[PDB]
Amino acid sequence: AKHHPDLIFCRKQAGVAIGRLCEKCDGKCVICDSYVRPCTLVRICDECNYGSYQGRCVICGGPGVSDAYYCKECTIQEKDRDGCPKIVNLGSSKTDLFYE
Amino acid sequence: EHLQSKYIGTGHADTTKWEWLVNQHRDSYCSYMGHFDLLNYFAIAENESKARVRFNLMEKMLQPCGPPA
Amino acid sequence: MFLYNLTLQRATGISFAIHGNFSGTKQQEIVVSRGKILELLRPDPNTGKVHTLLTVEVFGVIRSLMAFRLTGGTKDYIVVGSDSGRIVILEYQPSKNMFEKIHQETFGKSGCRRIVPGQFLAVDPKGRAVMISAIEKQKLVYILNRDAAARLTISSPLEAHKANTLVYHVVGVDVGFENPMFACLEMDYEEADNDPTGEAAANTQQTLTFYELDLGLNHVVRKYSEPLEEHGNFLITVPGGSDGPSGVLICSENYITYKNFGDQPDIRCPIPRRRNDLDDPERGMIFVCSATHKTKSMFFFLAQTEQGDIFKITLETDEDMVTEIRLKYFDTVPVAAAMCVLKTGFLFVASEFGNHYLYQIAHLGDDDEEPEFSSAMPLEEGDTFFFQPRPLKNLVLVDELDSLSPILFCQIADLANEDTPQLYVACGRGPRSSLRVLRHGLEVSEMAVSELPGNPNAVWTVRRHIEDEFDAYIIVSFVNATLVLSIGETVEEVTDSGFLGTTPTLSCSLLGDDALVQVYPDGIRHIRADKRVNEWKTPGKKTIVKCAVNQRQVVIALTGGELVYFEMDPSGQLNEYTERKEMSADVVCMSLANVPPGEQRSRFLAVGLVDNTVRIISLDPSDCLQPLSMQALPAQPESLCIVEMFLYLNIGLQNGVLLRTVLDPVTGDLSDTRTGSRPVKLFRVRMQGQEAVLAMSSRSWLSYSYQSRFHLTPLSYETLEFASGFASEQCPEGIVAISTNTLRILALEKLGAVFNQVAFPLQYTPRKFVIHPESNNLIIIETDHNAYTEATKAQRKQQMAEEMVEAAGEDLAAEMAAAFLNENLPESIFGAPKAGNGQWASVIRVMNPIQGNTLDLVQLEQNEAAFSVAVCRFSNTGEDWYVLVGVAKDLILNPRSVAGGFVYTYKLVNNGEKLEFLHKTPVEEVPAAIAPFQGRVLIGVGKLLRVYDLGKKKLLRKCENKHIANYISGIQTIGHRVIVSDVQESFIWVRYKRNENQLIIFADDTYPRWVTTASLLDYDTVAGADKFGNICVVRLPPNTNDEVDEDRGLLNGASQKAEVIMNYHVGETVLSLQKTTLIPGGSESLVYTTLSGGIGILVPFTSHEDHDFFQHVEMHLRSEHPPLCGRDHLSFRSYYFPVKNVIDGDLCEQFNSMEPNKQKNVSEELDRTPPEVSKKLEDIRTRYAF
Amino acid sequence: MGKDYIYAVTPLLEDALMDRDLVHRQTASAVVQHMSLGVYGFGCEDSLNHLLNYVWPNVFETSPHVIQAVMGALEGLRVAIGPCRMLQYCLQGLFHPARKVRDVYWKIYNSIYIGSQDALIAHYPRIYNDDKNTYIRYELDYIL
RNA sequence: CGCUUCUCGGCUGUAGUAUCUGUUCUUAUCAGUUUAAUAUCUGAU
Ligand SMILES: [Zn+2]
Ligand SMILES: [Zn+2]
Ligand SMILES: [Zn+2]
Repeated sequence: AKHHPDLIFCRKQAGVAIGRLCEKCDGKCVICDSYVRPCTLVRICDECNYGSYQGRCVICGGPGVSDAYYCKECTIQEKDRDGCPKIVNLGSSKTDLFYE
Repeated sequence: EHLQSKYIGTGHADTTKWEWLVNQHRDSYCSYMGHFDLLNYFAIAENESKARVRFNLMEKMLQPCGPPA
Repeated sequence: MFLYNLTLQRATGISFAIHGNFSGTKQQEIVVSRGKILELLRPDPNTGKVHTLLTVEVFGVIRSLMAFRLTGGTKDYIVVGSDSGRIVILEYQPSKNMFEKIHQETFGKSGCRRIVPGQFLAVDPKGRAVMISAIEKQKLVYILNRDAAARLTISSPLEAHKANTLVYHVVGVDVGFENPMFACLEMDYEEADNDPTGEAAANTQQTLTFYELDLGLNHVVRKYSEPLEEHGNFLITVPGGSDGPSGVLICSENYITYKNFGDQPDIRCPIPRRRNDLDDPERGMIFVCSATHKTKSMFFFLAQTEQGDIFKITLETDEDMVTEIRLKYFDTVPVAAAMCVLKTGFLFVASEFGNHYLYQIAHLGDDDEEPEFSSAMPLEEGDTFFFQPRPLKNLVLVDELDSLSPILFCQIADLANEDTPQLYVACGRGPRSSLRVLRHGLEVSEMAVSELPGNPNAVWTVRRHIEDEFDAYIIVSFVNATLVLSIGETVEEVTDSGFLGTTPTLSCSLLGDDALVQVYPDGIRHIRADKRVNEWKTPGKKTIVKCAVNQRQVVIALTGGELVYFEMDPSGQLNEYTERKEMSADVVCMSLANVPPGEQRSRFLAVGLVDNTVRIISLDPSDCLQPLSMQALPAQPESLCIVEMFLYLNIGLQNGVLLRTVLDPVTGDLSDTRTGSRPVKLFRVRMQGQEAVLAMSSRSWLSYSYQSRFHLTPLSYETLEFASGFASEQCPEGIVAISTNTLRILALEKLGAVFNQVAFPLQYTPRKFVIHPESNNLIIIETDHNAYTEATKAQRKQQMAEEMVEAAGEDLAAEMAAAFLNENLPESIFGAPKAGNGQWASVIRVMNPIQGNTLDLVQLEQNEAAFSVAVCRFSNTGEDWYVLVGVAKDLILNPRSVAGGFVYTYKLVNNGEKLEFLHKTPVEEVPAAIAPFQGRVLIGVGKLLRVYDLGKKKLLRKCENKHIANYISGIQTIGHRVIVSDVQESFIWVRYKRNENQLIIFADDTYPRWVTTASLLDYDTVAGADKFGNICVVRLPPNTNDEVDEDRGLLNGASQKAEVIMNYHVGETVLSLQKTTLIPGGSESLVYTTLSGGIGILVPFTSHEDHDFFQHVEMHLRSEHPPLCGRDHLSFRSYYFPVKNVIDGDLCEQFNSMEPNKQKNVSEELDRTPPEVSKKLEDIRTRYAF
Repeated sequence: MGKDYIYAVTPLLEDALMDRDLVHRQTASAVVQHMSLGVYGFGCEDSLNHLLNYVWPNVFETSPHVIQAVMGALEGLRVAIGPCRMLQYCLQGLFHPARKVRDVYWKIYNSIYIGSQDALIAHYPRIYNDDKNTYIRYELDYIL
């Protein structure tokens, strides 16, 4: 996300598995986290979509509900043509809140 | 760091003149042979055929500016 | 301002060509890529022509194109790699006639980048995978399969990334149902960029690498990696499995090598050079095409060297090893980008410069006479393989497909005194260069022309039976007499045809299956084949003014306008209907629809009258002679014609205006175009196996359908009077048309194109030409790097003859030197010799632009190359013309080291027909831009702009400037101003003063451009085009005072920075811009002629309602109708600079090419109806251009 | 629809980007980003070139929020006014003596380069040859 | 259940920055580290 600056994306080669977003994350652009003008579907790589990891939220890791999307300002800047936008690590937020 | 390993041609705070210009020349050569019509224009300016111009460009992308310094 | 881009002539030069069963039938098709345009061509087997079936603008640059067949499949899908970061797999749907995009997979950012793939494209020959590859660092492998709906599916992209690696070519190695392998010519360059000695980059040989996709392990591994003893440029697949020795041929400079891994010893065979062709000081020879062929017994390759010498390459082999590779000189064809040899024995060559060709292979194999060559013949001393070239022996030319690429210079001018203007175009590279004249008309080929006495007012043409394939009678009606001619292929007047038209006639036809009718204003004569004259007299003393004839209906109108019907019975006689009507005025015209095949009478009848009204009347027997709907007209009707292909009524008036209505039991819309100052006469003509309508005015036009799209195009021919259809063995399908005192059997052979190309061939690549405005003649400078002038051709020929006598002629044959001397090879056919490097042939040719003959030819020296020409007339001397020619000397183009130029001054003495030398001034750099200015000339030396004036010894400078940057390439003046085009930066405005002689820079532009050519539009604005593809318009700010007399600049430049008011991407290097008016009755429009053959226009918008409507149309079409390659259309037009104030009309004119649900969606989003949107969408084109 | 309201709010952001408190500058830089991507391809490349003149001095800020807001604004103006204009701004700071300006100008050039690498080919400056190496792209320089 | 009188009331956690207030070196050279350049740091009189 852009709010949490320590989160890193997968950025490997994007396959054919369409990325999904959870119920808490619905409407968000993957890169921006803005809610308006979705234009392009999210294709996550094959390691980020394997077995138990299928149908899972791109940002969270929770159970996916809807399809994921890039906004139009990610489409026209071509931020959808870098890699798999699956946020890999869970770092320094929603972990100490679990510990609180 | 990770950009210049992954996306070639980027450059950093210590990029000399030769490295910047050799990335300039390699991107210029791939855009010459990529566009059809720049290759048309460079084939009219000689009498070389298009495959002669593409071989001449492709053999120059190895060391286009000269030996390093 | 707001512009609008239309393409009149689409691009014609071909970069890629592939072949295969794209329709899914037994016959094969070509699919070509014209850079921005993807077309499908069908090579018609019986008649040998090529017919375009579909032409789509993909709005990208198709960097590679390849067709592949799914395993156990009939259809071949097309695989497109482009400047978008997407592979896209297409399928030709022949039913809907479109390229349905099957698949589209994204892998990286867009544009012709160095890292992302798309440039190279290999496919497995079985059809199980596809590898799309970059020039550096990264490749991708898709795995294609077919799932249970017989539907194509792709896997995720595999990766085969290898850092610091150049890829010269990639190709699919055949392995029959084995793990698929791809071969590529890589090169690792990191040790070549680490060592400053410069020799480590001199021993860094290519590597043939084999990538093997493991379908079991789902990844790509480098299997084999073997170095190469010379740099190969591209590879050829060898078929394998059960067919042949599976491997990859490797072409290279002076060598062809079979290489295949595992056990084969590497087989080299040196390329056969010509016998003693005079172009090789030190120059090698590479292959440029592949053209594999698999004739179901053996397989061979039609390779082609860089001169054009097709070799037939064949492998002689044991069990699976190759024993030897052997080849022989197949033929010689102009140099091609791609060849597609077709099963059914055709060979299609796509010459990259000039016309493309389709040959029929006459003697394949060619295993009879010629000294064939082989790898295993133990020959030393270099090549020692010396074939002698010869004219065509194995191929015969069947079709020449026309093209204009490369358009190097163009003028819009009316030198031929025609009403419409003309396009005078330079074309070609090398000895195939040609000046082409283009008009808007259709090509009118005179099969036969006869003179007729008197003054004939009508003609008709009839057969004897309906089953007659050709005609048997021609009928000519003069003012007071008629004649009947007969065609026994030797046309003669006859007397016993049965007509006997002593009175003039109004019509004839073949009414019966074998029975005829004459209609004359004194009676109606049914003439059965057995010559039985059914005469019918006039009722009373009215005479028959008009008539409408059919197969099974006749309707005449007599004076006062009384309508009489006649039906053809199943008995075959004519029966008058028992109701007669006289209409509200006289009848000026009447017409009936042609009878359908199943139907037995024609339903509707249109009658035009003196009230300027046309009435439609049904003639079904329930309501015969009863009106349906009327239409008012502005002027007197003259002629009506009703056709289908969906019925249309075409109305030509007494002024030169044509209209069309749609037809049904009610009439519908209206379309119109001014054909014209003459009463328009309309005639049904059979054209291209369909119906077409010939309109007659001061110029004759033809309206004909072409894939549900009517083209109302004129005919490049004189004004005529009357016209009708024609068929014979002399002409299978033509027109019989009469003008003043004469008769013409003509044929319109080409019904596809827009322009009539007529070419006059030139010696070298013509740079630019000027127009001597008194007694119009073109003055062309032609200049080619790497080319001998023919004085040194003759000198080198005599020198090689002297050597062929002197080299041990004792034992003898000096016949060899003589026959070498006096047997020229046609350089337009066999390719010009290339004169090493830094040599420069050049001529100056004054040419009549009517007949196309060299009215004068002036050679130059060996390296003195012409670059800029101007005709002018000075003020210090009198009226006499002058020609200036900028010349250079020892120019060598890379690394750029000119040795100082000259400016030749000639006189253009006489009417302009010859060219006397006057003087020769030397200048210290190449004068690339000469321009007349206020009775003097302005010469751009290159960084130095000098005024010049005539002296009797040499040209004398009057001023100079030195602050203009890198290199001048264009000088254009509006009067008192100079627009100096830099070769890198931009337009630099310069003021010239009268009191002083200064040249003061007073404005420049902020962008860098690389301007090629430019054009003035207003006193302020300059439209320019650049090397990369764009078109900009630079308008000066409203103040920008010129009064600057003479240190800081503004940003290292001038002070009044000009501003840009459009930027637009075209996709080709636009090399000629001109403000003109292509159609009289139209308005001005910036015509651009690109380098890939295309011709377009940029037209302004009148009002904001038009501009806003077309903006919303194309803003909807970017959404509903995306381009084929996936390249975003806004981000294609905004390739280099972002787009500004230009609406792409090639996307707008794809509104007529969608399915009607999409058109209804967009049109209701526009709150109009789709015929009104298509009317509004073609109104701009017909108003501004063709 | 930002083609209609950009001339109304350009005198607002020109006042916000001159203000001392850097939250004004980070939020006005975000407005410049979204407005630049909203009027792409409509011919409003003059107002954005005006606002770039005020956005560009905030390059040397080191608060992370304002540096990512200004750098998002720069890579959102790259598509609006062109890679040529952003390369003219990024030039002559690429080889500045201080590392503190050299690395910021090199990372804005990296954003331009990976944003549009093909379009930069026409826009590169002409760099003359030194003794041992040749640097003039001669192929673009010659003319038919 | 109904009738009357009096009186009262209402109408947190997380990532990050910009500021004050607190306190600090008239060391002369030299050399090295370092910086855009000072500064800073390290030693011998
Ligand atoms: Zn986004
Ligand atoms: Zn991933
Ligand atoms: Zn979520």
